[PDB]
Amino acid sequence: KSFEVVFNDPEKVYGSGEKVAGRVIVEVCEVTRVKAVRILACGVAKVLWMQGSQQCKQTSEYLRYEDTLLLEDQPTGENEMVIMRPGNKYEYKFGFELPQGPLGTSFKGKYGCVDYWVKAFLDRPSQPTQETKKNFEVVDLPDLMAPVSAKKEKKVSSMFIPDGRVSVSARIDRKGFCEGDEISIHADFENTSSRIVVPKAAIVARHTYLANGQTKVLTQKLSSVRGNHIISGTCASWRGKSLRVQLGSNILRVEYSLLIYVSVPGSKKVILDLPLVIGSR
Amino acid sequence: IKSFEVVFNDPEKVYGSGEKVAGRVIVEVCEVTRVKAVRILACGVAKVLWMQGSQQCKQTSEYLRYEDTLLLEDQPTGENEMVIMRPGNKYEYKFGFELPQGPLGTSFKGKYGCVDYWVKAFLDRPSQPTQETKKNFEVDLMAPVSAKKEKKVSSMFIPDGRVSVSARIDRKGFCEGDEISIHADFENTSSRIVVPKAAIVARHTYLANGQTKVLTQKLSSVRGNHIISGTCASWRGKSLRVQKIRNILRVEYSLLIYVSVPGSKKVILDLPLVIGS
Amino acid sequence: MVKQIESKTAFQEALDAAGDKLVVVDFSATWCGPAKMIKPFFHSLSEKYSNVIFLEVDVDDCQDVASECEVKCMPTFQFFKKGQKVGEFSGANKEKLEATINELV
Amino acid sequence: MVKQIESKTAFQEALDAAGDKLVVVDFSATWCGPAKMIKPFFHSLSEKYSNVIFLEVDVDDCQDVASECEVKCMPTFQFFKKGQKVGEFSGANKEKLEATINELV
Repeated sequence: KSFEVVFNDPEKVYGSGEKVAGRVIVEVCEVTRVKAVRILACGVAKVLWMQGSQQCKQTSEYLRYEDTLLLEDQPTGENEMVIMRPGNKYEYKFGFELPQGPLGTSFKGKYGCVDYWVKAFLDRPSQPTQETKKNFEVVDLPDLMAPVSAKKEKKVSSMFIPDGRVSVSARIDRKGFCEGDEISIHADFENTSSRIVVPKAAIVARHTYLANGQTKVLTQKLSSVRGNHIISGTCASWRGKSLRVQLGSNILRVEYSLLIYVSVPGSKKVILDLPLVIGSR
Repeated sequence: IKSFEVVFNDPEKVYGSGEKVAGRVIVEVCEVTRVKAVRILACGVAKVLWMQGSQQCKQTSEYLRYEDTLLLEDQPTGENEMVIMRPGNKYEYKFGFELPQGPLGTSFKGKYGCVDYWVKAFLDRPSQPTQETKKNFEVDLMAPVSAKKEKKVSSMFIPDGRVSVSARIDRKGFCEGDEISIHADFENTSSRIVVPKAAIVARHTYLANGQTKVLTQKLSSVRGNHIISGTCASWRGKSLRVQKIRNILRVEYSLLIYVSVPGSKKVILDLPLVIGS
Repeated sequence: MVKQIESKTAFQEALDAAGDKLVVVDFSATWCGPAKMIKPFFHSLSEKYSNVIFLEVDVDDCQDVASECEVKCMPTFQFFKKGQKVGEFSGANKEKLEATINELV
Repeated sequence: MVKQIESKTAFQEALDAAGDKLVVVDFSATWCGPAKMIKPFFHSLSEKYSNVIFLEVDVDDCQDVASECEVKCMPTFQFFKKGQKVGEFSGANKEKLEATINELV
């Protein structure tokens, strides 16, 4: 009869970290026996694009949250069964938080979308499991194909070169690559410091996954390059130095950066970090 | 290794429910060192124990299991590239975790129980046994329990109809295999025939799929004789067995004494237990 | 009038005390709303029916007689002639009680 | 004065129109601090050593001269004679620059 997912703030846009809460509300026109009231709540992004003849897709889960709802009058819990007569509203309470990190941010635009919703399954007498799904809105606090680029400068001083500096700037053509393509890096490096410095680049991947009872992050250096030593008092440039792109189903999403940095012996690295999207064939 | 320490931002702080514990692991070596990882485990464990007559009776319950691998800021590459450490500089690894709201289970940090918090950090180094550093932190019962509940349960001819249940047991703490013995009085001045019941229930708080879950299991139970309108009945030593059970942090236990009322919500007493082996 | 009562041997007594006379017993209890409500009505009926013997037993005081008599709930009333039950019902219902009393004298 | 090479052609003509004379080439870039720093000095030198020929090459304008010459960073200085390299070093270093000049005239 009625079987409805009802949020406490029907109009809220939820932010990273907050907590999402409501009720599943069940009404009936004749007497029924209920095996379970369940919910699953998801958040997922699909980035999707053509690279010539071929489509490249990255999928990211931000929220995989499942659970069985208990009514106040079910004190013996959930391997126990309920009894639904007409005329009163049955309200199952539910809650969860949004994960910590960056969430996909509710979208339905050029290269795909991000949806969060809550699904409520019901289980009558001897029946298949009925459904209701309801969206909610989410918001994290640049076009996939535009060029991405950055520059950075650090003072690396010397008694005899007080104004010694190391700097780097780099540019790539788009932010989205398909596994297999190469990233062609354009970069200019200047070193007026007294050290010999070494420019390097690398794809680094952060895998977000569910170990227990947590969302952990595994980080992996996935592919890298090493330029020539740049000696004191000189500059050097990459003119399209190229860089190829190549646990379990507890694997939610992967985030990728191209790192283009310079190593200064006896001093901190200088790091540009350029985010990326990496889809499969 | 010259120094390996866990240091909290407020080293003098004792912490609270829902609150955030943070700081760093700090490493210094004499000679250069290839380091394979720095990792943390943070735990909270209350442990409740007693001697029945003179017997070994104990329950253990967790409230924190937190583990993370930590990362130097100037070392962005990843856990499949080891780090070169050197004499002189002082290598600093941030960690941050934030306790669960709800109990931290001090409750019987008394004559009967105690509560252990700490953080271990681990230094993994090629062809070495991991070294470790452990650092603590901070955050009756054999008395009878008795409880009562009344609920208006009205009728056109009995607009002041009531149902009640009043219950008592010997203490809050039981060993597997015991009988819980029940003293209870039930009234029914409502127009319904009502049935009194009891069950021991188990709430497992468990680690699964990023979570954070609790499952309710029903263990032993009894059912009394139906109680007709305008009467009361009694339990006098009526008894429930405490059965052993077969990634869970803890199991919370309860004795439920309830009167089930046709056409209406139960009248439920929930009496918390502690159950050890 | 209603003889309060405290032992199984005190109980045996009345079973003798009354001759051929029917004897009604209220197995009552202190904390019981419905048995408290019916006590007064049980008392007056003892003023009316003095051809009949009334007795009270507190189920908590005589856990033992309550059991010898399979009493499950309060108020329960039991009727005997000669010594042997002939009547019995539970619940605080005055009308039923007089009705049963009469209907069994 | 320093002559600005605009191409692989300009380069060849320079090399051969040179005589027995020493040619120095500052492979340069207009965004490079060190290359910018040493420019005036390269130039004062050109006015002083008027028997040596002085070229400049922008590695961004002529990457082809640049890679045919195997320039890897800037400033890099290369030294020629009869079409043929007799010297090379890199870095914005006036002193080193003047020495190689006098050492290879």
